[PDB]
Amino acid sequence: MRKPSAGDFVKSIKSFIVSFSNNAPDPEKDCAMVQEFFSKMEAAFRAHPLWSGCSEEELDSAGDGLEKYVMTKLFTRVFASNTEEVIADEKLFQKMSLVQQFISPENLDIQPTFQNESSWLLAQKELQKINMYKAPRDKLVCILNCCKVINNLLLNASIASNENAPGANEFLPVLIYVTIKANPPQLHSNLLYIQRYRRESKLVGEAAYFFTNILSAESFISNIDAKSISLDEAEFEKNMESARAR
Amino acid sequence: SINAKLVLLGDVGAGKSSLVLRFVAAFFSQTLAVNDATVKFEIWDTAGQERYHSLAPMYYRGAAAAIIVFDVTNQASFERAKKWVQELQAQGNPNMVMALAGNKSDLLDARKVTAEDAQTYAQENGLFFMETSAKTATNVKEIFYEIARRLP
Ligand SMILES: Nc1nc2c(ncn2[C@@H]2O[C@H](COP(=O)(O)OP(=O)(O)O)[C@@H](O)[C@H]2O)c(=O)[nH]1
Repeated sequence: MRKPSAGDFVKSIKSFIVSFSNNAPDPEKDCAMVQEFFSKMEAAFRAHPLWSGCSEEELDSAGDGLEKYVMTKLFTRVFASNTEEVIADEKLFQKMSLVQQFISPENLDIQPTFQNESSWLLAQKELQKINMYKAPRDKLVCILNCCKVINNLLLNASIASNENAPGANEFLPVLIYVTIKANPPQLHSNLLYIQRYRRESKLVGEAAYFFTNILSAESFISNIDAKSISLDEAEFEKNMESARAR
Repeated sequence: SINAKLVLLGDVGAGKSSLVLRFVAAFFSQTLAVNDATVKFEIWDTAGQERYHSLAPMYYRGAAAAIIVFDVTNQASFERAKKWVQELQAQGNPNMVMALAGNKSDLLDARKVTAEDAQTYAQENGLFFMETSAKTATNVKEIFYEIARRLP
């Protein structure tokens, strides 16, 4: 992009960034505007006489590079950019900082046969990297890495315990456990941001499936009470109070 | 040619994993051929535990097909399967192709759910019932083919 060759792509990107601020911030309108710009620019990368030219992989990378550059410039404006997302982020962090202290695998129907002795620590760590990156793709990669690590550790447990390769029945509760234990900052805003700003042609297939698993994990966790983790009510409140004290 | 999302539904222990594994994990892309046309299935497994029930609409949204699995040796699994059916009809696309899979048919002494009850239920609710066995491979290929046959 630094080439004197592609200067008019650069002017076009720069005048999108400046002209984006002209509008009053609004998530649904902002993301539609970004996706449209992504669609127009990628179409322009492909059709340009000077790029005639490039492999599919090279075009895909250019798409990602553009997604990264634009989203980095727009980050403060579009990420966790309003009161309801700020509130929802904090409610979720607060919920998990309490529940993480006392939740166990059996509360989520994780069978002893699928126990991991690190409590899937590497998956926790992959998830936590989410706020080190600004680009929707790289945030989504943290989620996807978390999911692969979990799936590989579940496979090893089923290998040792001589059972079926793990399905959703095994995977989802473990994702929930892992997410609670990791408690990554601004989880709500991270998932909404990926959903709105990841190049829309790329949030498909297996990526969309594991993304839907973490959205459902977010939904479950937000709604956690005594019943949803099989605890007596009095036992639950007891545990929530001791978590606050600590 | 024809791309279709297929959701798998059923409570734990019914044979949800065994069936997709015999046929081909929580997610698979699977291509089949019927009548000069190609069907590529995207297959979504779902958590079948009751505490996760309210999450399922996220998974069955936009699905073109569903396999609702139960265990013929477990009456409660059949009750659960019926509730999935009612829910998909209340809150799924009317166009969806639904298959009622009656799994572990190989199990003789243990069978608790009759083919009549299952068949009758399916007939009155616009779906088809198919006995399957993951263990012996009976009707595993066929049920997915019968879904792909029926897709609008
Ligand atoms: N006899 C018999 N056993 C089966 C069949 N399908 C699955 N199973 C067994 O039932 C148990 C639970 O099945 P599984 O597929 O893991 O259930 P899921 O939790 O719904 O995915 C396992 O021991 C399987 O080997 C079948 O068709 N016949």
